[PDB]
Amino acid sequence: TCPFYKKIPGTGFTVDAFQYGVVEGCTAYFLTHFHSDHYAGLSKHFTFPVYCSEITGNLLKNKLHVQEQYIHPLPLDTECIVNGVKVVLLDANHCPGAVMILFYLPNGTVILHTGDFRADPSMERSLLADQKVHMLYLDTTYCSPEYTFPSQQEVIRFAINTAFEAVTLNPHALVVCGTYSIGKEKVFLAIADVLGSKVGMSQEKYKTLQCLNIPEINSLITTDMCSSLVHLLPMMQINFKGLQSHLKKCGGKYNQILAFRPTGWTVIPQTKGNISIYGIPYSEHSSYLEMKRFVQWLKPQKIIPTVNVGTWKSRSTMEKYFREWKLEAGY
Ligand SMILES: O=c1c2sccc2n(C[C@@H]2COc3ccccc3O2)c(=O)n1O
Ligand SMILES: O=c1c2sccc2n(C[C@H]2COc3ccccc3O2)c(=O)n1O
Ligand code: NI
Ligand SMILES: [Zn+2]
Repeated sequence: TCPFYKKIPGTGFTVDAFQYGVVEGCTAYFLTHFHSDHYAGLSKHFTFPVYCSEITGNLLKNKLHVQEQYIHPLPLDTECIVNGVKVVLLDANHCPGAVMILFYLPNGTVILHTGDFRADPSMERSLLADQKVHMLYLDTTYCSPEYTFPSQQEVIRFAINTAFEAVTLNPHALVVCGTYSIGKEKVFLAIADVLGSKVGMSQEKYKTLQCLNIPEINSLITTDMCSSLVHLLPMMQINFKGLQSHLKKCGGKYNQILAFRPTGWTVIPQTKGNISIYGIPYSEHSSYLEMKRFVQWLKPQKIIPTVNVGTWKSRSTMEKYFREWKLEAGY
C-alpha cells in the first residue's frame, strides 16, 4: 500500500508513488525527479496524470515512453494551479530536473516536499523565505552526524587536477567515469573540459543527456567512443575486470585507464597495474550539517521523513535529531 509519507494531506495528490498500483483517491501523481527509486512502477502503460518539471517530462516521454497526454510539465519558480490547488516547483539542487514542491492548501496550510535535495544556503534566499511552512516532507538520506562530505566544488577540483595531471604526464591515458542515474554530470563534463575532450558514451546515455536541456551539450558529448579521452561506462563496469576489457576494445589504444566512481559517503585509488579507480565523494544529497541548517532556518511545525523510514530504530533516531534541532533553534 502507498505509505503515509507519499500522500499530501487535504489533497488527492501523491509524490513519487508509482509502485503501489492505483492509489485510492489520488487525482494527480507528482514526480520529483527521474531517479529509479522514485519513478519505480511508471511505464508506457501508466494511465493517470503525472506532474513534474520540464526536464523530467522529457525523460518520461523519451526514456519511459509515457504517453504525452499524461505528462504535465510545470515551470520552476512559478505559481501554478493543479486540480484546484496552488503549487510551486523549486530547484532541488539534486539531479537535472529535480524539484521540491510547495503545496498551498485552501485552509492556509503550506507543505514543502523536498523530493531528493542537497540543501544549500541559496534556498534560504528563494520563494521559501516568504510564507511559513507547516509540514516538511524531508529527504533524510544522510540524517546522521557522521555524514560529512566536501562541497561539490571541492570534489570537482580534486577530479579535474587528478585527471589533468595524469593525462599531461601520459597523453595516452584514458579517463572513465561511472554513471547510472542522471545526476553528477559535472564530474565528467568538468574533466572533459579541462582535457579539451568530448565525453564518449553509449547511444542510450547520449539520448538521456539530450533530454536534460544542458546549454551547449552537443559541443561536449558524442557517441564516437574512439575520438574522446573521457568515456562514460555503466557503473557496474567500473572495476578492474571491466576496465581491462574496455581497455582492449579501444583499438589497442590507451595504455592506462584512470577511472572515477562518484560515491556519496563511504582519497587514494585502487590500482591493479595500468588501471586506477578513484572513489570520489560527490553527493547530490544534503550532508547532516546542510540538512540541519536548512531545517533550522525553515522552522517547520512538523517534519515527515521520506527516507530511512522503514525501521523503528531509524525513525526514532531521526525524531531525536529533529527535537534537538528544534530545541537548539527555539522553534
Ligand atoms: O533513493 C535513493 C537510493 S535507493 C538505494 C540507494 C539510494 N541512494 C544512494 C545511497 C544513499 O545513502 C548512502 C549512504 C552511504 C553510502 C551510500 C549511500 O548511497 C540514494 O541516494 N537515493 O536517493
Ligand atoms: O538520488 C538517487 C540516487 S544517487 C545514486 C543512485 C540513486 N538512485 C538509484 C537507486 C537505485 O539504484 C541504485 C543502484 C546502486 C546504488 C544506489 C541506487 O539507488 C536514486 O533512485 N536516487 O533517487
Ligand atoms: Ni534521487
Ligand atoms: Zn532517491
